[PDB]
Amino acid sequence: RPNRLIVDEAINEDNSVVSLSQPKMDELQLFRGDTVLLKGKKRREAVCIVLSDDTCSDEKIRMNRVVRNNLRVRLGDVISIQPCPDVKYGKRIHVLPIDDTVEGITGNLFEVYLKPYFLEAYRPIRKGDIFLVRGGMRAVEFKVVETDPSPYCIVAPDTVIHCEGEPIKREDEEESLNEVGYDDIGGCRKQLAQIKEMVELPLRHPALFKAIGVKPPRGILLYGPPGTGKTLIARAVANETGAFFFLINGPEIMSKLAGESESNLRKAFEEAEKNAPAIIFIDELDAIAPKREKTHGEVERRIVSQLLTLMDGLKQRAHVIVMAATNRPNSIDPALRRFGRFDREVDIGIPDATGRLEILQIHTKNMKLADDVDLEQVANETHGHVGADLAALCSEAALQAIRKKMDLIDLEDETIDAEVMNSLAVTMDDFRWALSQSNPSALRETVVEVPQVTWEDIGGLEDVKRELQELVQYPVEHPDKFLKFGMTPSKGVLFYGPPGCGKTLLAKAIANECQANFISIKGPELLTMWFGESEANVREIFDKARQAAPCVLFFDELDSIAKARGGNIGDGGGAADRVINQILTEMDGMSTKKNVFIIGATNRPDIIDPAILRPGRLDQLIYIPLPDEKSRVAILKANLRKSPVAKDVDLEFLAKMTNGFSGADLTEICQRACKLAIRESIESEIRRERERQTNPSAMEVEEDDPVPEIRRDHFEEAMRFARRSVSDNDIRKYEMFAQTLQQ
Amino acid sequence: RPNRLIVDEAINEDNSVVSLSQPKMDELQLFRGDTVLLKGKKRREAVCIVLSDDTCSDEKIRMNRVVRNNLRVRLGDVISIQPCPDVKYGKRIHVLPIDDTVEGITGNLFEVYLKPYFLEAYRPIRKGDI
Ligand SMILES: Nc1ncnc2c1ncn2[C@@H]1O[C@H](COP(=O)(O)OP(=O)(O)O)[C@@H](O)[C@H]1O
Ligand SMILES: Nc1ncnc2c1ncn2[C@@H]1O[C@H](COP(=O)(O)OP(=O)(O)O)[C@@H](O)[C@H]1O
Repeated sequence: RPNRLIVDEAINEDNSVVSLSQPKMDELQLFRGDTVLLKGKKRREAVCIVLSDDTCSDEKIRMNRVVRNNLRVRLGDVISIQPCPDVKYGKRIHVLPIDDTVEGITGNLFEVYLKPYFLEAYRPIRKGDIFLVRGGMRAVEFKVVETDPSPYCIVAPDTVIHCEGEPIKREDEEESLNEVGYDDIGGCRKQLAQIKEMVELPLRHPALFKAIGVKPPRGILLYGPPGTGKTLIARAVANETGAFFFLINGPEIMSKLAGESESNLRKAFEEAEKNAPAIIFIDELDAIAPKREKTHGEVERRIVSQLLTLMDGLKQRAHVIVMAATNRPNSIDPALRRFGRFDREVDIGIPDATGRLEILQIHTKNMKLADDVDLEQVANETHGHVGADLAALCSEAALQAIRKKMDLIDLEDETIDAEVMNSLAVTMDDFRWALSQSNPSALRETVVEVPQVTWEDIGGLEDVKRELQELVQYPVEHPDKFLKFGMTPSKGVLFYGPPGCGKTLLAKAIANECQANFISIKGPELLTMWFGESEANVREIFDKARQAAPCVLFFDELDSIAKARGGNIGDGGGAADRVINQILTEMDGMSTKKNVFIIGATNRPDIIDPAILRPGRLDQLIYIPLPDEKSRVAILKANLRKSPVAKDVDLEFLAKMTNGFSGADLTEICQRACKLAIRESIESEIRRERERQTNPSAMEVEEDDPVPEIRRDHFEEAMRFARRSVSDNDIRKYEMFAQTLQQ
Repeated sequence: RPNRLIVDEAINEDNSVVSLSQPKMDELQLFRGDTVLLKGKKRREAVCIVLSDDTCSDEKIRMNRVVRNNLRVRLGDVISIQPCPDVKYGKRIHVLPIDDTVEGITGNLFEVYLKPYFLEAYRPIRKGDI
């Protein structure tokens, strides 16, 4: 490609001149005084006059700073140059000065600057061009916004110009089409990777894709909670690849006037057809295309059918990609899912802890933070937040810093503007306040994320860990052996044992080891979904588990069904069987292709419905015994991290003494010890408090407060309240059931 | 300039009271009951009587609504305060009610309103105020 050209410094200072080398000049067949089109980054064009220069190298183009600013490039970049012999002479232009160039001028710009520069100049101009004018003592900056014809015109003696108007701002707010590259997205690595994978080819290289003869995608759905940054993803992709991003808003299209709404939508599609590889973004799709039964009037049906027709009318045409955003996948009319229409579904989920840290790191860029910010805990204590909430949090933190500072009787002379932000910072207290006065918007949304509990957190249980890593790790890492040998891997494991032995810890540990998502369905929700809603909820939870593979779906307190079934009511039995039967039907519909692992946990195995325990469904049964000896020491050490452990004492004898104790009792003892220590510390502090009030000026020197003396005596007093969580007969029942299992 | 102060909401609802902190009185040698001269925006002017109050901050001045509208300033702005000891007892006063406040009274306003309000008050006034 003999069009790519690296940039270089220019010799002459004229605005509309670039120096070209003779070999390229003859190669490209250019002549003196001609006009060419210069294309740079961020979709910027430029018109110039080609000039010859032997000094400039072939690979380098000599060009000045004004054109570099106009094209938004820098030294060492690449700019393509194309001949432009079809330039049309202009007839009228509009020129306006920038805001920060006419301070205290108060004169007519037509004769002082415009007339000397534009006489016999023949300088072509284009929209968006920023150029500098040198005159008496100030460098006047001018902006050309209107021309005829547009955007190509040439200054001629028989032309009329006008410079009457208010001094326009620098670039107003036109930062979106220059900003929001890939540097402005955090915590969306996989989704962004998929979008880049499946969109780069149809937008970057259309000719090759046409030549191949393969159908491109024609629709992509981005569904997620509001404020997670979907339109920002679309804007970033369109602005990066290079296209004609053309946004359509839902509500504005809806209520235009009576029956003329579809005319605007058709005009939008027609405009996008004519104007090169472009991306059409439809926002709030559910607002215009809800479910068919939901619609009551007739205009809505007309709008939906018009959208469907215009979608099916995209056969070949050009390289147009349609992207839509919606809140809930089932809220869209199911007719908008056939092949040819929206078919590819991408899920933008709530950010996780690392995602929250990345978002916070991105946003806190203009602010000059103090040397006390440790955003790790600030991120990890904000579960249930989206991007917009974090942006609002940063804004409120800055405003609260202003509040704690104030313009102290500072007369607002506009002089105190730059030292406002360049004197201040942020401290923990501001962010803690903002967190306190915050309104999370996620709350009740199922969280999909890799848990952080490792094998070290649990203690002992070597055989059970071995069995789980056997049943989970091998089929995913060495599937070739299973395929060649011809076996079906197991699909479910059921944990049964006395309560509080650490089943969910083990499930989260294996989820962390496998590096797969985790979804927890607790007992209360399962019991709730009896009364009505016995089909939907199960449907979307299984669908979400499937689509985000790999994952380890967890069902806790599975016996609660028949536990609530038995009693003085006997009315949830139909609800019980319907819930269990949707569970069973969805479980049998699984396919081995997706690595979806089901784990159920219960503490009363004698009551579970026997239909579950069949091949294909949950089959393997693993028994979790009570911790013993080394397990007790391991769990005591695991609970013994804290910040204030001091040097402390041995833990062996504590494990030796307790016999018939589960994890709940040990955690209870650990909490009791810390409670006693804190009570002692606070009463000592209060003693110091009223002894200072008794004796003023007694402790003018800042004597050290009592240390974290977590003493043996405090532990021995606290754990004195030792409770036996589990009875004894339950162990016999469990062991009898286990012996019944073995034959 | 340690003379100006920022206006603030007050608690005393009398028309001729202001609330200053004791350090302000210590700095400006301000007693209790003296006559102070208040300058504000639009070149408006009024006089008042200084009263002690510890609730307000040192940089903050508390003042009621009638004086605030007299000075043509809103809360959050700045005013200039100084001692004004050259005031002496007046001789004659000419007062006239506003049109859209006396619709349907038709009585001796002197015995009804002015006599109790001006009684044993020693309220300083300046021409043009309301
Ligand atoms: N990396 C990011 N992830 C999610 N949201 C972000 C990110 N960076 C910025 N945002 C926020 O997203 C907002 C724009 O997204 P928005 O228009 O709310 O999407 P939608 O309209 O789909 O909710 C911006 O105001 C910005 O504060
Ligand atoms: N390996 C272990 N052995 C015993 N107890 C543990 C172990 N690991 C963690 N624990 C403690 O036991 C508790 C387990 O509670 P949980 O597993 O939620 O109850 P359940 O066992 O009924 O699901 C946790 O609070 C944890 O601190």
